[PDB]
Amino acid sequence: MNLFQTVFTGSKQALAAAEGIVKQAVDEKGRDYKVAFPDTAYSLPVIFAATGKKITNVGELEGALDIVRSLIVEEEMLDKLLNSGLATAVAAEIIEAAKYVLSDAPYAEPCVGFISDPIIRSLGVPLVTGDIPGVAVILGECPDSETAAKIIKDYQSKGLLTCLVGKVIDQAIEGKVKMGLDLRVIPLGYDVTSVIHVVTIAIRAALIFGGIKGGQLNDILKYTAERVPAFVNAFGPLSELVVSAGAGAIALGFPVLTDQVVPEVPTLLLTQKDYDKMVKTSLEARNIKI
Amino acid sequence: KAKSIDQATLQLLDKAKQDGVETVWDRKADMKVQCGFGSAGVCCRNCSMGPCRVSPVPGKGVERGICGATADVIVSRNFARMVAAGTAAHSDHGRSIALSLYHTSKDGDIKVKDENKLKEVAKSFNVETEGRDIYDIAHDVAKEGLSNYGKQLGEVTLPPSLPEKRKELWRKLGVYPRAVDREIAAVMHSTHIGCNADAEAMIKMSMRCSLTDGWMGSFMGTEFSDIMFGTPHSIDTEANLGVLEKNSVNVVLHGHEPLLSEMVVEAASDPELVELAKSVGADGINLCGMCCTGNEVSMRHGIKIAGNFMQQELAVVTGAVDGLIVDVQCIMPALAKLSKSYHTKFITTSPKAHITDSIYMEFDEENPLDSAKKILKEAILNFKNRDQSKVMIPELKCKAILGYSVEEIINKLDKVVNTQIGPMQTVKPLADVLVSGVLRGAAAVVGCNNPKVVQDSAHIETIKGLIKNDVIVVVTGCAAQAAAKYGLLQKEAAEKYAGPGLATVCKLVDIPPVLHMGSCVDISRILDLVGRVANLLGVDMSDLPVAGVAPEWMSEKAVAIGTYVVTSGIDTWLGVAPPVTGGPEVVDILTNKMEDWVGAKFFIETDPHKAVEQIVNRMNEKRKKLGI
Ligand code: SF4
Repeated sequence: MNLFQTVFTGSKQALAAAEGIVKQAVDEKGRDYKVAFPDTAYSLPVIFAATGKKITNVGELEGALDIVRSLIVEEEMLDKLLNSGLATAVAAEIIEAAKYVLSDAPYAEPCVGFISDPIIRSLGVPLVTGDIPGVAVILGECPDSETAAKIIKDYQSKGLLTCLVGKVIDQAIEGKVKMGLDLRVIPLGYDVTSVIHVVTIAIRAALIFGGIKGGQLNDILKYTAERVPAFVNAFGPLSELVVSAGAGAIALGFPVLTDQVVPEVPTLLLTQKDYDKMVKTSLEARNIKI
Repeated sequence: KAKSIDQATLQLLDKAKQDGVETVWDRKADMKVQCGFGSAGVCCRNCSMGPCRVSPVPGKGVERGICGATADVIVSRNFARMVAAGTAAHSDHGRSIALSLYHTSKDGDIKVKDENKLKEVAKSFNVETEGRDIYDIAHDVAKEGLSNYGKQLGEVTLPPSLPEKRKELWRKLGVYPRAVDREIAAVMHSTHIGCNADAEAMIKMSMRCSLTDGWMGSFMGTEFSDIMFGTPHSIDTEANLGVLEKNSVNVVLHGHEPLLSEMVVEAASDPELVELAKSVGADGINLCGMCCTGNEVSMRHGIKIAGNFMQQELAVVTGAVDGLIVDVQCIMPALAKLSKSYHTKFITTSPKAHITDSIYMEFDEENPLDSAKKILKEAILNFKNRDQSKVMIPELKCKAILGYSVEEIINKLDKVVNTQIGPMQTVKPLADVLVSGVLRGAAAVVGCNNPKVVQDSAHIETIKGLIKNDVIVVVTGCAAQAAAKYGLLQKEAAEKYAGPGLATVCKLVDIPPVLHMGSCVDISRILDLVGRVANLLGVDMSDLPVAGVAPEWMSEKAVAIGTYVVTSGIDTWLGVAPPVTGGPEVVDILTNKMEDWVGAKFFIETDPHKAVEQIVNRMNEKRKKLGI
């Protein structure tokens, strides 16, 4: 299975999970039931950026699966791969929205789940200033808790805002990493779809700071690529869904670095086994100056 | 039918009609319906019992020549002789280059300009370098290269980029190359009356001969030219007939051998010659190149390219060419007649290529610079005979970027290498983009023009289709010059013609979507590149999604090139049918059975859009075989 086929398989799995969870939400709560994220002004940010539509009820959430379906075209060209990554991102957002409408408190501490607009505005000032020179999106599991803690604290000591997805949260807790918004170590959630909660940070950064109106998807992608200094460090074995989510990060212009053997793409998808050089490799790949 | 897609070409054809001079198009029209027997390759003249012609349609008419040779035998022998002639042309070019290398000296006209390249080549030839004088090394390297041409005992020396698997496959098949002249002689011997009358064996002998061109003759010529005249790097130039200057002396270098054109370029900066050009009433000296010698001087110095093969006559039709200096190969003899209608001095310089009624000034290899200065002085003095009322230079020229040797490509690829990962100075970024599928493949577009095809149409259509399908294109020769004239050799072309993956790659690496890798002998560079990629991936060259295209080929050299490209394991599309349709067995060998032998085969397709589609499908199926 080559890179394109891996991304397409991951996007289809994300679509299947989104369809299942949306069906569950339709069964339990009804199509008139409200759909929203806590304290946001852009409804579902990824769908709002891609199309301009605001998802307000469960029926509209079910109708948003058509966006995911139309974004998956299985032809081995780079544009289709980027669109398939975006389909995975939209599907992950739909899954997170369904989680919020199904459970009153989908995320428990230390996971924070969705990040509200006021937090985005608070982080915007140090973002453009340079006190936050980048965003380290750490996903998966490191071979040890010690190495995960070392990498996370290296990013933290450099001022980067690091977000954690997956078992790396538990490894960092075992590694005595101090977490919080002021400490710039944000645990999003144990599921892969929780990575969307940092993706919407970038998307809304284009909506708030950039002033790009909803539906101008190319302008949003250009803004995230040229303004948001985010990158992905994917540790541990990578499923097709993880690779598809990484394709979404690449579509947003965010390079993906991993310790796994993957079909490398220069400046976009890079393998770095040496955990002692992962921080420097990511800073170089994202062109970050400390 | 239109004669060309190039507007400057069309304007000069109108001028040639007004001036009452004949062109290659006019002679093609005069030839009318060409002989069917010769077109199918079923005519034989190998002995004076003939001429013999057998039916191109099996089961009808005369079946055998007088000696009993079948249509397949006649076709296979004709094809083999074309391969032998092409191999001879390329090998003679490389032999001259090696002899020039053998005569290099510190204080002479010919020096060593790339010592690192010479040391790497010496490593490839098992020549010691440490603690040695550079010219002693150069002479030893030249001796080894010369031995490759005529050694009768032992094995020849092949470049390290050639995969071990490909060499083992050649040895098992029986096509492993011997000395170049020995293989040419073997082909000529086996086509003699009453020798080889088996099509498969004949084709295998021709493949064996073509390998000595691709991997020994052209390769050594290219690498020694780099050693003596400098490795090409990315450089700007201008292309098409508009580069001629009305108010300057115009000196057009046509041919293939680079030593003469290098010495002419050096002589053009001589203060006495510049002063002489001023004194004859010209603003200066304007050197322009055509065909492969133009490609060489343009790759290494940015000399403007006046035009490719079927434009050579039109260069004279402008009435502005004060001197036309030619060495060997692809020099239309009609030029001698044509220059009578203008003031142009048509100067032959090589004992290998005498042309009747041209001015012969033998280029002296013993004193190359002085000889080049004398020839250039004749061209400059001819400026006084210019008739400015007969001058018409089209205001059509195009910016081009070239100089993409393998070394230059590797240097460009270093830009997209993460320093914390590495390694540097490899083809690894290219291998990565090919394996990931961001690039679907790489295609080489090579070859001449041919009056049978609208000039430059097939080259341009094939190149645009390939780059639109995210296939990166490397170009050589007259195809490269067609791309230069059209405007494809530009960074802007990436966003104008390329597909998404290739546009992203071009933006990241800062290269045009079409890479000009030099002259016809510089096709060896392409081989080198492919080999490196294969050696990096641990596979044979036949496992890669690569292809070669000759949309508008005419020469025996093109036949030899396609043969050795296929024998190396690279599928080749021919835009002009070779004279083999009369032999069904030969057609079946070249287009079907060759894949069993060497993993690649010929594709005959005269429609460029269909050729692009077939190339994409073949690359995709090879990718699926490879798992990428
Ligand atoms: S070699 Fe045979 S087929 Fe050819 S001309 Fe002589 S007799 Fe005829």
